[PDB]
Amino acid sequence: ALGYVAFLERKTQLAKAQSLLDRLFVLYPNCSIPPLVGKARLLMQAEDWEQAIEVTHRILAHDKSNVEALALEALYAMAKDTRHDAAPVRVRRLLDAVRAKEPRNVALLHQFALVFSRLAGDRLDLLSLTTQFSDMAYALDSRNGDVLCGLGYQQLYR
Repeated sequence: ALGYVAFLERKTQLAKAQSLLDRLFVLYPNCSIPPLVGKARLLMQAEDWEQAIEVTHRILAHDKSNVEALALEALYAMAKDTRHDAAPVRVRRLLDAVRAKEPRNVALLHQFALVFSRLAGDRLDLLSLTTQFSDMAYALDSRNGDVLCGLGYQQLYR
């Protein structure tokens, strides 16, 4: 159904797309992550970010230790919430989870390093944390020159 979800999300037939989502995590709450993040995916695609973080908190209820839940929350601290300044501690919570969740992935983590730092900006408390994101990207590989590029982009913002 996710292919049909992707089919309807591309077509922006979100009335039938979201109905497919709502009959996905209700019928399949055991899987939880694919449809509920998928609803949280669609909600911010329909720009319903205030709903998406509430879904994320519901996802956090099922499992707080999900990086995708902690990324969505840290995304909402950057997307819509005008209550930032606690965010460096909030993204640190996400920063701890990414330390243990992917100690194998070079390609995803390099993009994860440059993306989530570019969310933050010139906030040095964020910049101190988000550079450590590029540290693990540097930890797994450095011969791929994009790794020092994203870290250098942080050093560009440093």
